[PDB]
Amino acid sequence: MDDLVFAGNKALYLVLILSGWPTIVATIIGLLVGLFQTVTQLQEQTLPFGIKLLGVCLCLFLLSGWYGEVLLSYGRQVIFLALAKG
Amino acid sequence: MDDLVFAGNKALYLVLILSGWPTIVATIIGLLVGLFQTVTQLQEQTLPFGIKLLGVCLCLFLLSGWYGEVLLSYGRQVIFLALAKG
Amino acid sequence: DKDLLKGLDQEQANEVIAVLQMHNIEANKIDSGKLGYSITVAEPDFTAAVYWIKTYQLPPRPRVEIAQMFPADSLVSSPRAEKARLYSAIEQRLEQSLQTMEGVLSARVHISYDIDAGENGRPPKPVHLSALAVYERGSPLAHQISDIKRFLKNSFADVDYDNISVVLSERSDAQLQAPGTPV
Amino acid sequence: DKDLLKGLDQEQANEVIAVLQMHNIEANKIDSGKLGYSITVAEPDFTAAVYWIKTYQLPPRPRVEIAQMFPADSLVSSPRAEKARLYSAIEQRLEQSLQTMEGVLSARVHISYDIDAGENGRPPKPVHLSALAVYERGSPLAHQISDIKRFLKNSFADVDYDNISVVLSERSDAQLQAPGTPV
Amino acid sequence: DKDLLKGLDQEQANEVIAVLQMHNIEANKIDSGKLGYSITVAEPDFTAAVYWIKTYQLPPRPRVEIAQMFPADSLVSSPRAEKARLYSAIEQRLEQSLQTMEGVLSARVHISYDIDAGENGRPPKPVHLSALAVYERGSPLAHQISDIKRFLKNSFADVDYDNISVVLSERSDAQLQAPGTPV
Amino acid sequence: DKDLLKGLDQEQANEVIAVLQMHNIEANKIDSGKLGYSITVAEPDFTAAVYWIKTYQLPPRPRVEIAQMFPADSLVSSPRAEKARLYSAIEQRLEQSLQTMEGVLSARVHISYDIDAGENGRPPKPVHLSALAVYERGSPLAHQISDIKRFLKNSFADVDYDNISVVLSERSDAQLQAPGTPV
Ligand SMILES: CCCCCCCCCCCC[N+](C)(C)[O-]
Ligand SMILES: CCCCCCCCCCCC[N+](C)(C)[O-]
Ligand SMILES: CCCCCCCCCCCC[N+](C)(C)[O-]
Ligand SMILES: CCCCCCCCCCCC[N+](C)(C)[O-]
Ligand SMILES: CCCCCCCCCCCC[N+](C)(C)[O-]
Repeated sequence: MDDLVFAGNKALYLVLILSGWPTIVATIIGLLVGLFQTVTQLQEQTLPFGIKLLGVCLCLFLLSGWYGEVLLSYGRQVIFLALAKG
Repeated sequence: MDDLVFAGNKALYLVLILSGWPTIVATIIGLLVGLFQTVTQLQEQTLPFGIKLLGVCLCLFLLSGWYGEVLLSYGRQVIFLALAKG
Repeated sequence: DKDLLKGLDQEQANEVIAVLQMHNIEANKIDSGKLGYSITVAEPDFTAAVYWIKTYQLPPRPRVEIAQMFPADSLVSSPRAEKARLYSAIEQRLEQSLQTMEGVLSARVHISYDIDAGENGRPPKPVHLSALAVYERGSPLAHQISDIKRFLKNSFADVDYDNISVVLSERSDAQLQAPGTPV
Repeated sequence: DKDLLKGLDQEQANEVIAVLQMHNIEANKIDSGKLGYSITVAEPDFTAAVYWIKTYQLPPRPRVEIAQMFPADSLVSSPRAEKARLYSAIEQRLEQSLQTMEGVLSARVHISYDIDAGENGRPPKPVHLSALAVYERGSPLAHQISDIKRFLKNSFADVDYDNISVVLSERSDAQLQAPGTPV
Repeated sequence: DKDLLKGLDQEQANEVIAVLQMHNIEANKIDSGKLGYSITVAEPDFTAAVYWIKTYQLPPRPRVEIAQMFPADSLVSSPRAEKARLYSAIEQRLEQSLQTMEGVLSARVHISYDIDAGENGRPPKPVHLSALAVYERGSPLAHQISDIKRFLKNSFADVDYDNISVVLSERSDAQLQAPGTPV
Repeated sequence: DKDLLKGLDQEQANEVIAVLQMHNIEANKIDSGKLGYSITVAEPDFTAAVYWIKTYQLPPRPRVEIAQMFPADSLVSSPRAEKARLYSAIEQRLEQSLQTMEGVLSARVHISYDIDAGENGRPPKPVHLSALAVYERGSPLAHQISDIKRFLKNSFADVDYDNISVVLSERSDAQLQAPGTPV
């Protein structure tokens, strides 16, 4: 059922790319702040969380318009397929 | 009777088979990343999540087909066992 | 001397030798150990030997049994695989029993594998059996088919005389005299 | 001498030599060990050897069996793959049994693979069989088809004499005399 | 001497040689080992050689088999892929059986691949078969089509004589005499 | 001498030589190894050779086959890609089969790719076929269209003689005499 196959595969691909960007940013920031604590040999729990929050908020301010474009496109498309037979 | 026991056993057997591969790869990725973080001392904790999300989604793409063939064959079998008595 | 074959097994070599001797071709078997056996013949007989190796498709392939396809080294095996191993073991045990009957030299047995559609919800189907056997010379084959059928009928839970096929044959002439050496 | 072929195996070499000898072409087989066998002929016969090699499409491809398409070392086996290996092993075991009958030299057997549908939803369909075989000279082929049909019918759960095709042929004339050497 | 082709394999080389010799062109084969075979001709014959190489589109391509597109040595295989490899093995095994009939030199077989629809939720179409074969000179082709049709019909669960196409041809004249050397 | 082309493949160079020779232009092929082949002509023939290179758009582009668009080794495939690889293989196999018919020199086949729509929930359309072929001189083309139609009809589940187009042509005059060298 090429229609069910398409809609089902695209749902998962969209989950993977919508979620990837915030987690990539968070991971890279995490690594750099973890390193800096080693070369400084200076340690605390809170600095990485503090920076990660800002990094993710900026990520959302920037990309969020595109999240809307992608979701609207998919939303229309699935309805048209569901009611396509008539 | 034995049909009941057989069908109930098979249900657990199928759960085991289908769920087994994702949980294996999520284990192996967890061990490798945990070791790597001791081999080079880095105290990140989202990196496992970031990698294992991609790992699990990839094998869901790969096995998407066999999943549907197994469940169809099972459903037909149990509908026969339920209704075809004479 | 010309080389026909190399690296043969012992049971391949003795079969090749037997088939060449039957046609009056003197052959020689040589052992190289880890390299196996080699077969050699004289030049005047080389042409004939080649043509017979072609005609009989020698050396023989190893003997096939269904249990080889379901090695039982699995993690787990389906009902389909278990039922196959079972039937393949019963076939071998019956061939070995028949070889003990009076004057039988060899036999082959086949059973209908109901496994083809085991475990699709449908009930099983009645069994069928086929046998081949070789007898010593001067045996009343007609009177001996009855015994075999009788013996096979009660080895399985539901078998009809109509469903048992039996084919018998006599041994060929004995090869006792040695072949002549080329002049 | 001119090189026709190199790196052959033992079966390929013997099949080539057989077909060349039949047409009066004297050929030579040489062994290079790890490099395999080589075939050489004289110049006056080179042209003919080339033409016959082309016409018979030598050296032969290796023999094909369905089980080769479904290695058991796979991560997963479906029912379709299991039933494929089952039938691929029954066909081979029947061919090996027919070679034992009186006066047969070789045979081939084919079975209808119903596995190309899952045997699901739709009920299964009856089996069909085909056989080919080769006989010693002076065999009453017409009278021998019956035995084969009888033997095959009971080897499966549901087979009708109407659904069994059998084709027989006699062995060709023997090639016993050696070819003449070019002047 | 002028170089026509380099780095050919053994089968390509012997094909090219056969085609040129048929047209009275003397050619030579040279072996460079890991660099393959080379083909050379005299200048007076260069022009003709080039024209025939173009006309036949030599050297020949490797032979195509459907299973090459769906390799079995892959991590996962969709039902379509498995259902394809099965048919692509049955085709080859029928070709190899036809080659064993009396007087046949070579054959090709084709089957209708119903896999090009899944036919899920649908009734499966019937099978269609096509076959081509080459016979030895002096063969009664008309009387030999019947045997082939009979043999093929029972190879599959549902086939009608009307759905089987068979085309036969005879071997061309033999090329036995060597070509003349340029003066 | 003037350079026309450099870095050619073997099978491009041979085509270029063939086309220049046909119009009475003597050309030379030189091998530079890793740099490929080079082609040279005399100055008096330079103008003509450039005109023909333009007119025929030499050197030729390689053959295009649909499977090149849908590699077997991508991580994932939609059904459309698999189905396209399948037909892209059946085309090539039929071409290779037709080239074995009596007196055919080369051929081309095309199949209607229905794959460009699903035909889901819908009746899948019937297949259409086209073929081109080149024959040796003196062939009764009218009588030979029937054979090809008959053969292709049964290659697929549903084909009508009305849906098969066949176009045939004879070979051109043979180029046997060498071109003349400029005075
Ligand atoms: C995003 C997670 C949930 C996605 C659920 C998608 C369901 C697809 C159902 C069909 C799967 C089998 N298939 C692809 C052969 O149709
Ligand atoms: C920590 C907040 C998590 C919110 C998850 C959803 C993020 C995407 C949608 C909100 C986008 C808001 N924005 C950037 C338009 O202002
Ligand atoms: C504090 C987290 C709030 C998350 C939800 C915010 C509202 C949804 C985003 C609305 C704007 C969407 N956008 C950017 C495409 O216009
Ligand atoms: C967080 C994801 C949980 C997914 C659980 C369901 C797994 C099966 C998904 C349907 C089959 C695979 N596919 C790619 C078509 O989606
Ligand atoms: C959560 C179990 C795994 C996901 C698959 C669930 C079955 C979805 C329906 C399968 C339909 C198969 N199909 C497309 C061939 O019909």
